[PDB]
Amino acid sequence: SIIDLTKLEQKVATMWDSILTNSPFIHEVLDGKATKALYAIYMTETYHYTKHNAKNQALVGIMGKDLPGKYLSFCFHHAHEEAGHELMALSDIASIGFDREDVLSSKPLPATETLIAYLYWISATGNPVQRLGYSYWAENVYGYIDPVLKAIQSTLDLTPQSMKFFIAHSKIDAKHAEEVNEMLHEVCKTQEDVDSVVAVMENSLVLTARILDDVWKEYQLFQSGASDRYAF
Amino acid sequence: SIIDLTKLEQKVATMWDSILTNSPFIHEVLDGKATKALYAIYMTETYHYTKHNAKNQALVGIMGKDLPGKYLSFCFHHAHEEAGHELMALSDIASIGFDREDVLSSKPLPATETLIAYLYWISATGNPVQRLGYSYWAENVYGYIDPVLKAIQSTLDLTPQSMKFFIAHSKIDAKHAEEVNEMLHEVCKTQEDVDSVVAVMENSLVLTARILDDVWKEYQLFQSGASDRYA
Amino acid sequence: SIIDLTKLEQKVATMWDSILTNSPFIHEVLDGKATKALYAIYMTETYHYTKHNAKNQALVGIMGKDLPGKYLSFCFHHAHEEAGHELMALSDIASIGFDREDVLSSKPLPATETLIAYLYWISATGNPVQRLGYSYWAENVYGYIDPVLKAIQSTLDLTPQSMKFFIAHSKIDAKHAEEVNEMLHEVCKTQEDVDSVVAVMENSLVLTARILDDVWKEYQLFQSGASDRYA
Amino acid sequence: SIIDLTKLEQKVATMWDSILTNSPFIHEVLDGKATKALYAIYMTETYHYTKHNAKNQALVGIMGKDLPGKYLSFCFHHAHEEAGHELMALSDIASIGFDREDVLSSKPLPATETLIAYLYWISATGNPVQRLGYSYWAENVYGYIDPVLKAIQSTLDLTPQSMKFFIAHSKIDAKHAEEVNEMLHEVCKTQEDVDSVVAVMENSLVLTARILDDVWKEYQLFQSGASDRYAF
Repeated sequence: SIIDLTKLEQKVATMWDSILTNSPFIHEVLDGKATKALYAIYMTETYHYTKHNAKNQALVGIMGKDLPGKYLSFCFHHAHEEAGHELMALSDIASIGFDREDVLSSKPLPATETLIAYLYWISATGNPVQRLGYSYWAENVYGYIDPVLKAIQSTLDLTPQSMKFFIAHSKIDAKHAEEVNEMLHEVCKTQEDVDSVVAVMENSLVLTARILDDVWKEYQLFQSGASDRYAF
Repeated sequence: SIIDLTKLEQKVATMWDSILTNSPFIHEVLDGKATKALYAIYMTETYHYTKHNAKNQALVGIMGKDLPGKYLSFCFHHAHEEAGHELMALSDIASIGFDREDVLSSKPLPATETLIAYLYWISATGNPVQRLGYSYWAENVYGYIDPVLKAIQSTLDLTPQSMKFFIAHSKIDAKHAEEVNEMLHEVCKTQEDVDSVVAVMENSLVLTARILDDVWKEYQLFQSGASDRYA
Repeated sequence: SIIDLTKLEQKVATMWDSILTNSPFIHEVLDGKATKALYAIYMTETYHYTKHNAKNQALVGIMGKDLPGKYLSFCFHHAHEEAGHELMALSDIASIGFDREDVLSSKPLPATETLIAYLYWISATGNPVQRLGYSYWAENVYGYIDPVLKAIQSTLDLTPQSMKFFIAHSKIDAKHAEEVNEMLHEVCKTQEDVDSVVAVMENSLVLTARILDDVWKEYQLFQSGASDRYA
Repeated sequence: SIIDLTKLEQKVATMWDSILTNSPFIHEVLDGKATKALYAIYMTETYHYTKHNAKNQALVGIMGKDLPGKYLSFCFHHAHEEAGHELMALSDIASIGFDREDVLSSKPLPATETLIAYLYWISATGNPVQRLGYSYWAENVYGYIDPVLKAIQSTLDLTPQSMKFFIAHSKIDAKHAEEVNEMLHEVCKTQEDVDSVVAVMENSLVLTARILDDVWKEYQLFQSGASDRYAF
């Protein structure tokens, strides 16, 4: 294999370190000061972008030219596996006493809309291998964010029922992680293939981090600033 | 359920009757006059449109707005099930002594390119339910074409190895027909939904029938003055 | 230049000869038997595919990779020139006493939907030069269909007001034919480029001819048992 | 008319104020310390996103459903007017002694790739009116960035020949600005139409500002850090 996954693992570990050290959202949570409203604001944006993942994954298989047989199957298989996953986030929001309808009628925050656009773009154009970079960190993510999830669970005294989105991830994503890694070794033939994977891995994570910044800004404005939300 | 599948079955039966009674290609086969070249020309075009089915099926799931949960799952599941199916046609061509490379480097015939265009268009636009009309006759075809298949097998003395495309996935095909029928009852809520399914069912079959015409024209030119083929 | 437009002109002339000699629609008109209903059914389908021409022309410019500068400009310029042209067909229908709303709420006939699908497909995929084949015959049609137009004008005693679609933009049409020819010499660098232009020219005209067949079938049903229309 | 352009003008003026006050790139220029390399790095990214503008403008006309007649014409007309505009940026780069080929073979910076994705997305989906928001600030832009352009012209002692991209803008964009404003009044029927225009105006400008940040980071790394560039 031409791809060195220890090198990608190293870049991902460096990026999370920065995100967790600099995000006020993450510090607020780890201090033990997360609230229902904060968790909802954040789960709402997760719902918004997650809603498009099956679709943009399937798009690689439609737009990609001369993909290896295994890669075309992979795209449709995983699109099928991801379909509806956003409902788990919407279920978690309902589990903490909020209205599913307020979420369904909401427009995504600008950072989230920006991530959504990026993911369709890199799925519809360029080196068809590149979306695997998103999947690479997206699937081996539980190992870095576990302390943040454990702190939210403690502060809001949540049960696995109000945390289904992150409970699916750490069970059948230890398999999906293995599947992504095997697919990466199969489809990466040149260094240009690897470079495109690294470029998408990096930017998709940079863009996902900006969502935390939008979530935090709207959370602060939430007390007075804007009529954007409903506290019950 | 608002859809009456016996009515759809009746329209399909009427259309096949016409196609089988009027296609010179079909009579040639039934007359016991099929040749390796004829089967290969035909399987090559099947290869060209089948190559796109997984892709246009997945496309309904991407372009359709507010699809029932079961239908979005259905689109991606079925795209996954169809992925690679064209390889079975390629394999049958190889099985009768021809080169897989001459197929891979060939351009589809005009009627085949026309069907491909149509199926992408009805998958990307309009009432998202409509592609199920294509699937309706397509998953339930073997019963009408069985005699044509049996005659090809006899003339060219073929084994199941040279006929994977039409009889490898027979148990799978029976399950897919049931799944399409169940999905049709599920997603058709208004008569406009049903009409869109019927329009696509009809036109996709009309366009598929034009492929037989192109195959026959090029076959007659094949034993003559069109060096478009190799044998 | 690598393209020989006299060769293209010869293939187009051969194809029209066939369409005009075999279409019952064309003979009906030439026999002096056109009616308002017949012209409206036909203009309604013209409206349906013309509605998409600006859009699929613009699409070549968006999907084409590394197009010569002049060709990208050409695609967007011509899309701009074509925008709204379907309104002229709508206007002609209104001019002979029918309701513009019955046209706007109608679904295209299957053959028309098939042409629309094909033109988007060849604009979105393949050799980006190929749509120019459609334009080639389409901008240079009036000379072959002139007698049919003249016969319609006589039977239904039409003025230029009821025939805007075919004779309002005549000076503009002559300039567009020249522009397509110049662009063809400019963008065709290899024989594969030329072949792709010829394939599209041929199939787009074959598919347009199928519209005449659908128009005739529905017209015969119109004075009978298809309440698909209003008169 | 339902849209109040003085309100949009006010939001744009507030955003530029922030961008110009906080961008190290902009301060570096206004101090009189811009260099050929800095101008090239920046013009290269302008080239990258400008290259797609005619295309994403034409896309609104292809994807938009039931657009007013004047709006469909507008989309194709303006796509035609924008076609090739990126060549002016590439011409400016050549005018200061750099190789056009180094630009053509370069991949856009992540912030630029992110803007490109966003613009196609908002052009292919949602309320078809919304891309006019990008055009709104894009066309009435010369009035805020004029001092930055005048400082670059002085430091690098440039003639109108090495500044064709920003010389086209301030002549036939006083017409385009008027055309956008007239089109906005024509196509905005509801407040939801206006809101979509405002949302795109804001995010497209936020995303364009991030390009300045990527340009600056790569410019600093340019002395030692990375082999990404060529100083001649």
